[PDB]
Amino acid sequence: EEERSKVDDLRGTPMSVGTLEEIIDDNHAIVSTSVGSEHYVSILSFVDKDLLEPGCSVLLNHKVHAVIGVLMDDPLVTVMKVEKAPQETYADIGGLDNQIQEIKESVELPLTHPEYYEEMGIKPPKGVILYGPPGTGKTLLAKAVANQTSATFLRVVGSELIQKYLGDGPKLVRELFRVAEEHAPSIVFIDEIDAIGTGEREIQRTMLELLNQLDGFDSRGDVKVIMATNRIETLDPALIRPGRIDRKIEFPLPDEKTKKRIFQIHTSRMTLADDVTLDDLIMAKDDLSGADIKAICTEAGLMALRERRMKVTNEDFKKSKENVLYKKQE
Amino acid sequence: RDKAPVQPQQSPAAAPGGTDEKPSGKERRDAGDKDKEQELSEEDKQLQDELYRPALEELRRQIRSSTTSMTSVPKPLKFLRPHYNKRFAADIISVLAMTMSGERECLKYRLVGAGEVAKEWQELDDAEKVQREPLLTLVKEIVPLLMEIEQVDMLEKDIDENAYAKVCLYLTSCVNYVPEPENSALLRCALGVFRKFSRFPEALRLALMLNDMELVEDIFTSCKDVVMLGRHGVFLELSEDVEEYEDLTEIMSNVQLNSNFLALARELDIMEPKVPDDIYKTHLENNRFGGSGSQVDSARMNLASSFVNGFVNQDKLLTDDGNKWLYKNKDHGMLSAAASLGMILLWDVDGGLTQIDKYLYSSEDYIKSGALLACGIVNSGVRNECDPALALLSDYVLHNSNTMRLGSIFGLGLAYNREDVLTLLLPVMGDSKSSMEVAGVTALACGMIAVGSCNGDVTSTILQTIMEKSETELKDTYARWLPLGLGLNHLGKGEAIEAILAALEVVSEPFRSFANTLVDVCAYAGSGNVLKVQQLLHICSEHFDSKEKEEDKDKKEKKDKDKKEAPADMGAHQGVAVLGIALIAMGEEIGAEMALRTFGHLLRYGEPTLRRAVPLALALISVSHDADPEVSYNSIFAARLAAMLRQLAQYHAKKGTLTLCPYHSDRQLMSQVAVAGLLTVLVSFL
Repeated sequence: EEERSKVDDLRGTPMSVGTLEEIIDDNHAIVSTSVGSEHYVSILSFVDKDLLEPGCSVLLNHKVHAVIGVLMDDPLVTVMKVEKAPQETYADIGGLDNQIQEIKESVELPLTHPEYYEEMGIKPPKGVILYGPPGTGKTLLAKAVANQTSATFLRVVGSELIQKYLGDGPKLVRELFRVAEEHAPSIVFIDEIDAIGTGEREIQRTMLELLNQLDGFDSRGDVKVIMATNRIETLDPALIRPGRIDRKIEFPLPDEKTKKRIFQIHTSRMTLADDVTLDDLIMAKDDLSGADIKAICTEAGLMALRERRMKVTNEDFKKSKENVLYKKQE
Repeated sequence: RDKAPVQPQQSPAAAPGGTDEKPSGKERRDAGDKDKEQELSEEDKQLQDELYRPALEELRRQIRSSTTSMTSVPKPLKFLRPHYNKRFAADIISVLAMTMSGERECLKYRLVGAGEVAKEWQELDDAEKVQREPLLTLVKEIVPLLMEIEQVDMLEKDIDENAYAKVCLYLTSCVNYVPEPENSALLRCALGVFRKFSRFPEALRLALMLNDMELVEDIFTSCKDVVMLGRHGVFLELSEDVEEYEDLTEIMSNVQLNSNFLALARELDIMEPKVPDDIYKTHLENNRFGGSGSQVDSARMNLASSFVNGFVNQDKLLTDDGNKWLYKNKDHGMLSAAASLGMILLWDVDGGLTQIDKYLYSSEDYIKSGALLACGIVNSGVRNECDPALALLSDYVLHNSNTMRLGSIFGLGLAYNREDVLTLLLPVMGDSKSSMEVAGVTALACGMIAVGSCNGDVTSTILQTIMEKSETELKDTYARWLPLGLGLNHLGKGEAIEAILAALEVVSEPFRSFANTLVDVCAYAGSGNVLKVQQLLHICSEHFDSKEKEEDKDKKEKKDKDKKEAPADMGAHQGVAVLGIALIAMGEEIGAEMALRTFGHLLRYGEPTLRRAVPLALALISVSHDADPEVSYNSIFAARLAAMLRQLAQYHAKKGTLTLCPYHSDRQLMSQVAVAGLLTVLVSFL
């Protein structure tokens, strides 16, 4: 007890918060600060030195800077990926059965059903790269959700996490590569790829460095990376040959029949009236994804649920359809 | 409507005003009233009033049941003796008589210990058999034998709803919330109604719980009368325990009507369908015998290659990869590799003699001792392989029959239930050799012979091993593995006072108090006895750091069914022994992602015993995500036990006592490698 309450002199008044740079195998690490002060001191207790993941903020002192403790960082990583297993499988959507069996056969052959993968002796651990004209996570998450049935998943949506802060660099990509290293049986999903589309000179070098570390120059077959953008013309031609090496496919235009199937899937569990017609619903829409029709299915089920009824009448589903007609025109 | 015309009618206490006003209350009693029966302050004089007094009692119990009461509601009905699909009968009978007769049976069941409550219970039984809303009135009438005439009075045509629903949730809440004797009423009455009905395999589970000799007879003359066959012989032999197989083969050898139940009663017809069908439709890869048989070295990973080699019993290449592989191996590996031929020859009974005969009567005593171990493992019903070992038995210090006693007595206990194995085991335990595994495989042998016995015998067998247990207080490993067999004899029942008899003649210095707490472990297979759960939390903080491990390790056996309460804050503590208690208490279940998380946190540790004993349950609970923990151990290690045990985790990856005894005996790995010579002969694996 006294030995536990005797190191209080180091963590007392002379205490600071620094940024550690790296750990040296010679039991003396190098730290930094706003002016970059490098002090090497033999390690102390309360530190892990293994899960610390150097390159983050640690605790320093006004003394010789003996490391007395650490502080966890980035709660921002929590909003990166989902850890749940949704019930949406590859058999819940139709029409693109070949388009979904191309990626299912593409990334579900490694690490699962390995007699057609390890006996051949190819191992292209790169995965396909897709793009959805509707986007907004509906089609791209309806194709990536096939891998989410029984497996670990890794999700990355939007290039904002690189542009919402100072140019720290590819260190966050190194965090995704170390969590993918410690989580090898996973699927890397990059969504809303608009790095160059949205300083600007550093975005090109952290994007080309993203291509460098994404190529896997030192790592063996560890994880299948699946990228997903919105516009194929925003990506430079240099990000294609190193990144996309397995296969790519095209997605048809969802005008009437794909919106009819999306409407059927979004209206399969719900109960609708007999007078609810389909031609006006697949007619009034114009280049719409599934998030807004899911929004009017939610507010239509709640609005119809106001009368303590689960049946959605035709006039109430057109009254909710006015949100679709207005939102895309606004 | 308004109470203007009918309100001044209940105030007159005259007999005609009651005999005409009360029928109007029965007419308007279809929905009770227009309100919550606020007329209590006006009918409280009718309470004291009395021609149609049973109607006054009916309306009185109607209003008292309507607003609130705990004891005064069913009195007008036990005194009334009611004689005078609508909404009236549904309201006044269904819910009002549901809670009414429920609180009457509860108050009369807890207060006093005549027949009026039985007449009410049968009347409500019939009325709620007409109501046809199941499991509500049932789940209320559980606690009131009367349940026998209730089930045989109800189980006539509704079989799927009462059997599936009532037996499912009433059996779950009958092992969870109901004590033992009423569960025995479930077993006997379920033997009745299920004997008169179909679905024999659930009655066979009622034989897994009853362990009675009549159920198998009636289900074999009825299953024989009702015409696959080898399949129900397979799970027939799986569901049966050590007693009713021996008794089953002696009653079927007493009847000998067809000898097909004699053929199915042994291990031959449970293995002859499996092996060819497994070799045909499944094709295991050779990259794990060549790979996992190639990265081995240091004379220990090679032992892990003898165990992975023992996994085959399709491909028998690593088995028949020439010779000298056992000659290069040391004693700790001569016994294990000697038993590898027994692990790889679980089938091919006739071939076992011509495969093991080459190593029999050899020059090294351990080669032929482990060869007799193989002869004991390969067979369990042939009983024609243990003649030479059982013959001599005469060394009294050491001549090939203390090690041949290890392999032949252990493998014979695995293949054991006659007295004329214990009349010969009397000089075995009476020998008192310095070798631990002599009394080890002796107590485990007779213990596995005495599992599931007729409530447990306290004869000179366990009395002899207790007296000779307390003979000398040296090599306390004897005190660690003799309570193993003691508990194997105490196993099979919880209510017995035999554990308190051990608390009488056993209690001593904390060695035999640890014996007594092992008897406490195995003498509490499981029931509704939360008293030992709060007592578990009370004695959980004992200074002795081993009775915590075993007595707290009993968690996986006590609450083995209700797995929602098994996860607790044992990992949040600071004692490494508790981390072992949870780590072993994970189990060998289907291995949900929560368990894989508990191994994702328990895996990272610094002690070689916990990091050594994590992959056993980690890969036992998961037999996609199978290769990730192996890569994790490759990243942690790259000691010897971690590499041999991670290759043994490559072995593991790719309510009977036979699946409970081996690992509970295996909970002694924190010692010399002598225990690891008994590690290679586990039988709990599938």
